[PDB]
Amino acid sequence: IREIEQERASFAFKVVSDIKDKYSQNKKVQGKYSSYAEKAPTIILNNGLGATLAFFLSKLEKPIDDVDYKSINPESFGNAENIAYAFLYKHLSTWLAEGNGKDSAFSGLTNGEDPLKYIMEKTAIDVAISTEEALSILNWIKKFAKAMLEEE
Amino acid sequence: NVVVKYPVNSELANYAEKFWKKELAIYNLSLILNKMTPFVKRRSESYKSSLSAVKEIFKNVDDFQNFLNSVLRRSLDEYRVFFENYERLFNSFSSKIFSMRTKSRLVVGLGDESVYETSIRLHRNYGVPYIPGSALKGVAKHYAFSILARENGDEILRIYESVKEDLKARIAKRDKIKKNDVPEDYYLTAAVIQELFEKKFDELGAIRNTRVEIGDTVISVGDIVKIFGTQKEEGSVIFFDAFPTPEQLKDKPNLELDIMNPHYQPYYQHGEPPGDWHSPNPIFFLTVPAGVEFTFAVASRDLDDLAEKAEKLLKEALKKFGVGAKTSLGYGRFDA
Amino acid sequence: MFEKAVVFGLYSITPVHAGSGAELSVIALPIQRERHTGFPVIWGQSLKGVLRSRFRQLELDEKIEVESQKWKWKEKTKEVLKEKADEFIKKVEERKRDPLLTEIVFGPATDGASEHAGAVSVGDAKILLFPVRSAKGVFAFVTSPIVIQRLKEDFELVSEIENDIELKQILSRFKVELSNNETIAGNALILNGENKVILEDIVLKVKSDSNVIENLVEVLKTLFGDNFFGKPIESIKERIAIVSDDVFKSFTRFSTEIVARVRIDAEKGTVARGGLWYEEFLPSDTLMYSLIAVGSPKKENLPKEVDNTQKIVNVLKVTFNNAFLQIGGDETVGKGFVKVRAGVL
RNA sequence: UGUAGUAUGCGGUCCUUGCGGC
Repeated sequence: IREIEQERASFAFKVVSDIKDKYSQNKKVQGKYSSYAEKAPTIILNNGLGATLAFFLSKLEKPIDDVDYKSINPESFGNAENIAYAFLYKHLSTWLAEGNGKDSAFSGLTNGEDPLKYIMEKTAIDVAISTEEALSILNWIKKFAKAMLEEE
Repeated sequence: NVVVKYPVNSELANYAEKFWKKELAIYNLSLILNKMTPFVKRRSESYKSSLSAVKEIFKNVDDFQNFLNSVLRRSLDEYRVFFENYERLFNSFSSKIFSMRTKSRLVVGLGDESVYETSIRLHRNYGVPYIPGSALKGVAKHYAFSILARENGDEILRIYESVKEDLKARIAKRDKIKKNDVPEDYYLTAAVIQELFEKKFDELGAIRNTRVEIGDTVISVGDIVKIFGTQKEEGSVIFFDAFPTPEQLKDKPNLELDIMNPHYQPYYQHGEPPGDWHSPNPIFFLTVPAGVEFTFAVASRDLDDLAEKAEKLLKEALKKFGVGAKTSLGYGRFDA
Repeated sequence: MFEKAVVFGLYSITPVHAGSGAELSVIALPIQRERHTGFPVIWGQSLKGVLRSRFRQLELDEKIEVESQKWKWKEKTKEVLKEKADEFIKKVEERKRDPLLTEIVFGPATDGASEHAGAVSVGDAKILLFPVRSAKGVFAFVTSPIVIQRLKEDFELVSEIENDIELKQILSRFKVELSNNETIAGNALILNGENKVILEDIVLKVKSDSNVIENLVEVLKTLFGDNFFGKPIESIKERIAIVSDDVFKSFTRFSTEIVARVRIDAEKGTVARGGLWYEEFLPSDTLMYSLIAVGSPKKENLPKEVDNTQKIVNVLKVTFNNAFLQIGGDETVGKGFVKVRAGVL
């Protein structure tokens, strides 16, 4: 009886604490991350999950169809907006592709494939379930970001 | 010389590219705009999915506007039957209906989050611009607030010195230190008036006898609070959404483009000296052009006189206050 | 138990927000839905409440037409309860008790429930057609095999209630089974030169079948006449798509209206601190069907004009045909307005 | 069991030269 809600909460707490600790000095980075987190579900519901991920990648000045989440470093960007976008993309894609971990209750809907490349050549039902999971995890992430992270 | 990509699933990107190349005929504007958003890559190595970069796939701005308006016009019969049913719904209640043309450009819903970063309120089924009833009610309430503050500023400030002191203390708490600077300008009067109308409605009982001249009629504070309602009492005037008349869409375009060119953007955001070494960052956004005619309707639940007063207030607000976005630049203004 | 049953069809003229209040997802203020399926429904409690409010307003305004004759509640109550006719009237004047006809039909007001039970029983507004954007055929009405199966079950229940087997097999000639990437769509939605359709996010191959869509159109025509809420029913027979169950669930869960609203504070003219929130709305031009069952009234010494159940059936049908009602919240800002049409078999 | 509307109050706002030079 291991509810996925516990995994969602643990992963969201871990990622928000990670960004808080790594960028405790950069208040503007925290504000940008919080704003992007609480605005992402609207973008996903409007234009879809793949469009949202491609929008994040474009804001990262990175090419699409040739970039996965494992090969991006969120801290390797000078701009605060790029920092926050990279962190949000990494967190969302990590939850979608691996979950809280291999040994955890939730291991991610995608086995290990990049969520964008997964969305490119999968059925509508799979991308719908992925969108639902992304909505839930983004809700938890926004909750925790509003909890700890400072507001821009 | 531009590379177009589509982050939608496979076997659908081909149809999206056919729609954007005008090879096929799409009929829903919101569908092509939102669910089939293209990512355009120019000489710069970045797939910017913004209207400024989206328009690069067309010959010019005129071609983009023509394509958008043709897609909008392809659903004219369905929009006509929808507007007929909407008018029937209007006449079902004792609703007063008035038509108003757009004196200047109008844009409602510009602040909505989207891939383009500059959205527009389009009806989901038919893809036509419209004004939500919430926006009309809010603009009418704020016009009433502004009228009350301009006319009865000192009076309400004196009557509610406790409330104005509470607001000043709150502002000092949030707005930096500002221990007692808190200028008693018109904005503070508007804020305390809104606070009275929102959380302190009952204390507004004494003020209810006041009257303010709007247009040719006179409206009481009690009339306004009855119209809009409180946390404990529901409003009596139903504000319906506004939709353009289907006839005008056949001849003149119902959607055009507008540009914002923020020079000195780092000066505004980061703090660099303005100077002139601040190459602009143009951003385009959709907006319904001036002259487009909209139909508004306000219904009553208790008294038709309140409906007439609300109609007059809304007409005055649309003539002076303006609805939509960027109202400080004269956008979203209506004329008789 | 029950005697007759009528079918109420609700066509959402404006977006409808039947609030639920259970927690808050990313799209705050979710609409009420069936938990196990996720399909959006309007619970019987809210529909009965709004119908009762409209009936009370009509009776107090003296606008209810019974047997083509106007109904004055005061004189009828005097003819029924002459001993206490004044006192009961005072209760209506003080809102303690609802007027006579509403108390007969919808049951007595909250101030006193042991006297009798309601003569009417509304049903949950199960969805029938969903408006989904399409590339061709600007928007389409969508249905699912579970939807038509539940409609057939509802028809079976109506036949059992009325002991009329003739109407039982009206829809009993429609069995379907569709893959997740197949649909039975009208000619308008079908792409030109390509046997495929696009429903707002998906390319679906057009499955070839005509009996099912023809029978569905015939059933809708029988239920709601030849006028389908302001337009002829035959004019929309080419804009109907039957999709897979999962696809329909995804449409009902993700294609609903999401409306962002803010509060503007006059101190600065900008959105206030935490003054923004999202609301979920049923899309405009959606169809919800509900069952309204009626039996013998539970009151005593009833007027002759409402003596039997059929006298309630005809009154309800005439008073709730092609009318306009408000469902859910945001009434003041023009949300939740729906055209209601009452039909019988 | 019977009677019972998750409803009322809330503006997707605020901020930006279609320019620079021949």
